[PDB]
Amino acid sequence: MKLAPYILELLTSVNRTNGTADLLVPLLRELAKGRPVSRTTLAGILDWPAERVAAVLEQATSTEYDKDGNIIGYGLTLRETSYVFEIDDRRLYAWCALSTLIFPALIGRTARVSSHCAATGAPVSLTVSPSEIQAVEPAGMAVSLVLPQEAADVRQSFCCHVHFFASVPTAEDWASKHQGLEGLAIVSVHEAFGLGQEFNRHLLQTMS
Ligand SMILES: [Br-]
Ligand SMILES: [Hg+2]
Repeated sequence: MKLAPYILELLTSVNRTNGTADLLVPLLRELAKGRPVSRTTLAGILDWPAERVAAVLEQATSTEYDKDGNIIGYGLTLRETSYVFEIDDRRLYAWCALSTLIFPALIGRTARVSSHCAATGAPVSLTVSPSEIQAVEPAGMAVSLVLPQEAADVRQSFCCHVHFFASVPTAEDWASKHQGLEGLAIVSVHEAFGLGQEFNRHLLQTMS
């Protein structure tokens, strides 16, 4: 299918203000270590004042913090979700299906991803590298997409509708009982991975 409007609206969304793109990649690489990330640690990596770092993060309303005020969730998260995302010996989680497909290229590591079909509850898993996916089980795995909304919180308007399914038929059956959700579409995990690749290329083509 035609992916340009998905890529465009997703890109538009992360350019909240200048900073997000350039903050996003180091933050993900820190979260991938499996521990909470301090605002000062980010500042060291970015060479920004911590208050600039906070100014970027305050625009991102779904950012998760722990009891110590450290960052534990931003696309990748230490707080349990349906999308398990393991790097090395650390279990991490992700906000949605497409996240799991995108973030391995950004952090430069292969991830072991596992979830459950949102229609049937069947387990699903794959290995996601910066350049390819492997071990897709079951092989006909599918992904739901919706159109992101620009000024909406990305987690509540996009991530919460973007799931893994055991198969395209299963997913399409499920989709026929959702309506009004703008841009709802079912694709194979391969097409979603390709989507994530175009997204990343565009997003990286515009950092410092
Ligand atoms: Br188009
Ligand atoms: Hg997402």
